[PDB]
Amino acid sequence: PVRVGVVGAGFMGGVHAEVVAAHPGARLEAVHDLDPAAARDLAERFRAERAEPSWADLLADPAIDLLIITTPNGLHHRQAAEALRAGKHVLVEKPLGVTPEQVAELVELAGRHDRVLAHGSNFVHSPKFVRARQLVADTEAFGRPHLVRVVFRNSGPEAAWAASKDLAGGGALLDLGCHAVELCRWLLDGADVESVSARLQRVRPPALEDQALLVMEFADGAVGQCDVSWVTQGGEQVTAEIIGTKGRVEVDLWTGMGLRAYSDKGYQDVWDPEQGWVHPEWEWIRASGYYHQDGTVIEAVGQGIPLTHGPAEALASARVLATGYRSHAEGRVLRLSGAPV
Amino acid sequence: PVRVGVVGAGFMGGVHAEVVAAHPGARLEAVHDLDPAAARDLAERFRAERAEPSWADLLADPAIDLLIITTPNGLHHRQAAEALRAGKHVLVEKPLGVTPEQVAELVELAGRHDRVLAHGSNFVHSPKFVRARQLVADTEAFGRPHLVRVVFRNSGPEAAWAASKDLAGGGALLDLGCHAVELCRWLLDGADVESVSARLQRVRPPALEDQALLVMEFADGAVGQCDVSWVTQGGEQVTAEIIGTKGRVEVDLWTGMGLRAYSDKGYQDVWDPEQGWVHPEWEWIRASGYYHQDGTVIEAVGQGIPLTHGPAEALASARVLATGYRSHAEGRVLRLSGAPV
Amino acid sequence: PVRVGVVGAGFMGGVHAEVVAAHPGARLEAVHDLDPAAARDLAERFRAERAEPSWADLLADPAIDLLIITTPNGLHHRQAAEALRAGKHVLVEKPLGVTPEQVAELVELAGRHDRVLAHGSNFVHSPKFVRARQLVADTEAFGRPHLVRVVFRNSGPEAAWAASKDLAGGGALLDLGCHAVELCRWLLDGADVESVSARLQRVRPPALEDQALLVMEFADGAVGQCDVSWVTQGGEQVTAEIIGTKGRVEVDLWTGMGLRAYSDKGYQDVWDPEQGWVHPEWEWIRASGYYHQDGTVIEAVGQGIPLTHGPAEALASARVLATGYRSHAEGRVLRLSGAPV
Amino acid sequence: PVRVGVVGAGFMGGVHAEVVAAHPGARLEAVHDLDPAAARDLAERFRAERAEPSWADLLADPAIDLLIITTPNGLHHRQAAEALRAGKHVLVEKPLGVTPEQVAELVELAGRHDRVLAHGSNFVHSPKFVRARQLVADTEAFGRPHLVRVVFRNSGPEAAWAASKDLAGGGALLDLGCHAVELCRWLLDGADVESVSARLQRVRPPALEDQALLVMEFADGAVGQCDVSWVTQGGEQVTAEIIGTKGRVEVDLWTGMGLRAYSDKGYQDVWDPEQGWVHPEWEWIRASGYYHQDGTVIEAVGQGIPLTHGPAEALASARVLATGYRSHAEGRVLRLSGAPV
Ligand SMILES: NC(=O)c1ccc[n+]([C@@H]2O[C@H](COP(=O)([O-])OP(=O)(O)OC[C@H]3O[C@@H](n4cnc5c(N)ncnc54)[C@H](O)[C@@H]3O)[C@@H](O)[C@H]2O)c1
Ligand SMILES: NC(=O)c1ccc[n+]([C@@H]2O[C@H](COP(=O)([O-])OP(=O)(O)OC[C@H]3O[C@@H](n4cnc5c(N)ncnc54)[C@H](O)[C@@H]3O)[C@@H](O)[C@H]2O)c1
Ligand SMILES: NC(=O)c1ccc[n+]([C@@H]2O[C@H](COP(=O)([O-])OP(=O)(O)OC[C@H]3O[C@@H](n4cnc5c(N)ncnc54)[C@H](O)[C@@H]3O)[C@@H](O)[C@H]2O)c1
Ligand SMILES: NC(=O)c1ccc[n+]([C@@H]2O[C@H](COP(=O)([O-])OP(=O)(O)OC[C@H]3O[C@@H](n4cnc5c(N)ncnc54)[C@H](O)[C@@H]3O)[C@@H](O)[C@H]2O)c1
Repeated sequence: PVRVGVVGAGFMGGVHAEVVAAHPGARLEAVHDLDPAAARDLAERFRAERAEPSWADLLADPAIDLLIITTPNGLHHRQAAEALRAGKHVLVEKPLGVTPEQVAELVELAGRHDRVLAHGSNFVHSPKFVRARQLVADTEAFGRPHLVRVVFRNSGPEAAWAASKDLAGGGALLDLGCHAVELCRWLLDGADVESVSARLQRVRPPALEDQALLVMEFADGAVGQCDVSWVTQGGEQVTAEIIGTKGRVEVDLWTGMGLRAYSDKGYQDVWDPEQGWVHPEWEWIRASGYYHQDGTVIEAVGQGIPLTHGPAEALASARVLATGYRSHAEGRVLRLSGAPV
Repeated sequence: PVRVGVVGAGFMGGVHAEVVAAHPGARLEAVHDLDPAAARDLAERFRAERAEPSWADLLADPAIDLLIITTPNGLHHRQAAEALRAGKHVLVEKPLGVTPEQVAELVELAGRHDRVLAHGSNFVHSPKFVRARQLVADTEAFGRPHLVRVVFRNSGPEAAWAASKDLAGGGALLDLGCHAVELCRWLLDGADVESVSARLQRVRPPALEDQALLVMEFADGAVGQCDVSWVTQGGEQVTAEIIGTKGRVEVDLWTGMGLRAYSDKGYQDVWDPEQGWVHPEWEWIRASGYYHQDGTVIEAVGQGIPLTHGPAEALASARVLATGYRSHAEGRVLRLSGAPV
Repeated sequence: PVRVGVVGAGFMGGVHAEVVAAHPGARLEAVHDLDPAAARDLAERFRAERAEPSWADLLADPAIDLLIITTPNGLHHRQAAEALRAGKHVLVEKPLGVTPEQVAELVELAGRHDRVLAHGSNFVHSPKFVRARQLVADTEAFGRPHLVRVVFRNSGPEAAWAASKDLAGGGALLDLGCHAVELCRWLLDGADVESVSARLQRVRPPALEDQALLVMEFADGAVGQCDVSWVTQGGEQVTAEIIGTKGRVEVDLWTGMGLRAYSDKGYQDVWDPEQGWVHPEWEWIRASGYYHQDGTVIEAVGQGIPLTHGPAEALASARVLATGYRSHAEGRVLRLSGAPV
Repeated sequence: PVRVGVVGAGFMGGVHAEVVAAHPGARLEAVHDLDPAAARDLAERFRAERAEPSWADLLADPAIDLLIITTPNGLHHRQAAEALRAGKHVLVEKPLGVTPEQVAELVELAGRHDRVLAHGSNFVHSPKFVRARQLVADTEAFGRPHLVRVVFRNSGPEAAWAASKDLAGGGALLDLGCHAVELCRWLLDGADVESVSARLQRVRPPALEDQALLVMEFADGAVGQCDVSWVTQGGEQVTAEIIGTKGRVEVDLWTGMGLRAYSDKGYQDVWDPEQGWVHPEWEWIRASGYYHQDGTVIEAVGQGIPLTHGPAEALASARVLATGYRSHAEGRVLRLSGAPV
């Protein structure tokens, strides 16, 4: 039985807490957060063994097998490192690291300590995305993939820390792009990136990029687009399309639920938009990959099953983003080495 | 651990076998089928303890706690009765009975033997339908429901037995209407039916009805429509709409998955239509309510938790259908007693 | 050049005025309305020769070739009769008459005076509905039609007169049903109605029906449904579906425009809902059949071309509704003669 | 009455012939084509005054006021020049020119001869796109536009000439991009482009690009994407999305018609895909902008009304594409001058 501690009790701490609570092969042992009231809140919502106000004490506890790190991005590196060094397995919310060396160093460290290190690329475990990838891999029907596009848009992060280079490590390209990139590669069966191009925008007044377009050229000839935004109203969008020589497939997470509803007021449990026509959500957490992701990690820690999607894939997406940032600066298409095509 | 035997190893035996095999609180003990090779095959797909070629022996086994009956409708009454008399809990695939007296007799019987009797109204446990119901019950946003419509259409049953009055008990009105009716009433919080009206059609040449419309007048003033068909091409449809004084809720099961795909050929894993634009499916079993339904039954047997949706609800739908059949024959709107409004 | 006068300057007077103004083969000569300020308004918006405050004077004018009657339903009979007797051709907004004898009498009268009498069954001239009918008539692809359903729903008429039996002649069944029925028959190439069944509802507090379901059985075996409502929020709905032995076709007028838009505020020229996700409209008038309808009438008056869709079709739909009203009262399925099937 | 000659009697000659034949303010005088049987055939479909086998004779005819040039792109420059020099007004199908100097030279020329020169940017006159633009220009609802994306994809041109650099002038970027670019700029009220970035692909084996992405940075801060493909199956796509600080607008031409249909066979009048679920089309020519475009040109020639959208706009799009081609070659983001940002 896999004994889990959740580091950081904000939005994603809550998502992971729910999943763990529900997983028969695991137990929610601890909730930690710099703000101890937020940790208590959550230990209670999900019947965690305790709320741990102390980081040192959390790491020292020999009962905890696995930590899930859902703190701001700037902190991932330091805490994942500390947690591995304390002998705990770690799942870190994306971005696993704010730079490729940070990621490389964590992967290296996990090995030293013979630990499972996983990252929060949930959409790659989303049952509907998994299905989508099967269909593109159906060569008779689909042919050779030549285009993949992933769109991730919302009205921006609300936590202050996401506004700071020091705390967030990056703007919308890192927050959302990391996922879009990870998905583009995964959808094409781990395609090798040969070049990267990107432009960034600051749409909102004063600074981190709110909107970005990143484009990858892959070995097989295909091209991948990542279009992400902090600055799009009317509801979170997560979509993808893959186009081949013979087929197409299209995936829609938040408006592909099969539910529409209308009211003047707003419906009790329907985030946003509240009013008029909305697309209520059902099993959002499952649909998004979290149950499956966490289950994989739990099965990995519990019975040394290898991860289907490992932190090497985080290193690749980090290199892509780093190269994307540099491409924007220089106004050029670059190879992963930083060199101008 | 709830020890389960699956009676009838066709299509739905397989669906239920899967769900049981995955449920940590249950074990798939036996698979029975008049055709023993079909039972062997399924015991193997899903690692059942054994294939039981004998019905008497199955009933006599004190190891089996619960039977799931997935045989043709004509056989439900007799086998559920026999199984209850042998002291086994029973989940019967809908229609629970081919007439209201058949249903009544089974409910009575289960009480006599202090047994859990459940029926296969899966859509009522479908997470997206559950969500839909919450929204209609949100009186501030939705207001008073005045119209509910459920549509169930396909290109007709593939098994020969579905062509026979003795084996099927009925045509499309019983095969599909049962579900549509059950949903209408459940979506309106168990609304009482005061009248019923129906017309049936025989679209295909020679006989059981292959298309039907049934309309219910409810106590609170609302009207429910059930539109079902065996004779609709281009893919199974299951949709629902609820309309209130203030709101609307629309639900779409088979084309509310958020996946579209196109090929000339057809995609290896995609039932039908095969070619051109299709709407592939993800977790169809979960989406349809089966994991949740069966979980409720397993929790009901395992720790005497009352069923959220019991066989009383099957008696009501049976009365509605019986009344529907009679209404068509007489050309009139009827009360549940058979009397002409 | 066809010289036109528009009787009644409310909503539909405005629609017809626009169409006429734009038609190269016609001229907008006069606008009449009991309220002369409303007539002046409209003569001005669309550059009509004059506003005519007097009905007697309007009828007497030898310049006017054609009147378009867009007054409340109770008045159609009397004014169409007066206008025909004055030698003017007439297009009457639906319902052409509030009863079948009223319709029969007008058709008879038009003949006496050798006049073109047309009615406002615009959707039957809607280019997208026309296309839909071609596809159903494509026997190789579609097969034999066995089901047709037309849905017409909105949040109800806003003019007071629509609340009065004397002024409106009927509730939602007559206001909306007339169209739905007309469309069902037309979509199936003028199918003969063998029976009719209907239930009506009063959803809003005190009285005319706000919501109705009417069902037709046709000669060829097909069944038609008309589902109409004054009591549906979130935006006017006009949809249709036809299902055959081999095909299906689905038609969507107001959310089949290919435009979505989102705002908090509301967008200047986007009726309703105003706020959140909306489906703006483009060329609504054309899309709805009015340009084509009126053009047919103009071509009929201008160069004695026969009408593609005549006022005989209004007599049939009147008989259907009359029989629908009676069916509801008696609780039975009826033949067009009033006789109980 | 504006007397028109249609140069080139292929697909688009036919589209334009139809529109002209229907326009009360114009007459279809002549059809010319190097292939005189193709010209005869079209003169007949649409009741043209004559088929003109000779180009010199066509230009010399003082009866012809306006030529519509629907020949392959390579020929536009030479024939528009010759036609202007002969004193004829000209509408040239896009691309107006195969390079900016070609376009510039034509604009210059038309001024010299006091002639109306228009180009075939039809989507810019598409009523549904016009509507879309109003909505984005609704600053209260929409805010400041920061992203515009136009997608144009199909399975590639069917005429042989489109395979040749000399005859086509270019691949998919010029054939489709021209329209996508033109739309991006028009949707943002004629926005000034400050930089351009592009990658091209050759998906099909041996050469002209069959897929492209082009990205524009505009003066006001906004970013435009043009995604075009010759190598996308399952049906022509033409879509657009505009995103602002407060709103979004989405437009869909070919699957925003509100018609769906299904058959096994294929429906007699439904291009492609033929089989399974399709999206039949209604008034495709109107919906695409051609009636309105040609009407503007006819009103411009007939009564010297300035064009709402002139050939200056074609020079801008040409500069963008030229810059796009160069950007791909150099691997860099460029200014319109060719200089590296
Ligand atoms: N998978 C996804 O789709 C997704 C979605 C949103 C966010 N995220 C990622 O998840 C992580 C957390 O995001 P979130 O939106 O829940 O943020 P949040 O602001 O809602 O939660 C963060 C919490 O951590 C706390 N915290 C701050 N410093 C800390 C410290 N030193 N030790 C412990 N706790 C500390 C804060 O008080 C806050 O309660 C981020 O890395 C982000 O990139 C992922
Ligand atoms: N709720 C739903 O979603 C849903 C969907 C489909 C079917 N069903 C229901 O499930 C039931 C079975 O449907 P199916 O599609 O699986 O039929 P099927 O043809 O696939 O399977 C029937 C099986 O039962 C076996 N069988 C027949 N008579 C038997 C007997 N007397 N004893 C033991 N085994 C016997 C057959 O050999 C066959 O293997 C039906 O009652 C149907 O109404 C429900
Ligand atoms: N085709 C459609 O889809 C559609 C839609 C709405 C209404 N209609 C029909 O069109 C007709 C008019 O509907 P509307 O919504 O414009 O109503 P409206 O109330 O907007 O307009 C009616 C106008 O006629 C005037 N009027 C009243 N008595 C009159 C008289 N004796 N002489 C002249 N004018 C008089 C009123 O002052 C008002 O200005 C109705 O018959 C209705 O059934 C059709
Ligand atoms: N705006 C749009 O929506 C759109 C759509 C499709 C095509 N187009 C454009 O329209 C133009 C024609 O396209 P199409 O698809 O009709 O090509 P097509 O193959 O259908 O027609 C070309 C015709 O021109 C004739 N022709 C060739 N050379 C000629 C010459 N030198 N003089 C006279 N006639 C000649 C050919 O015999 C043929 O009949 C192209 O420039 C293309 O870019 C525009």
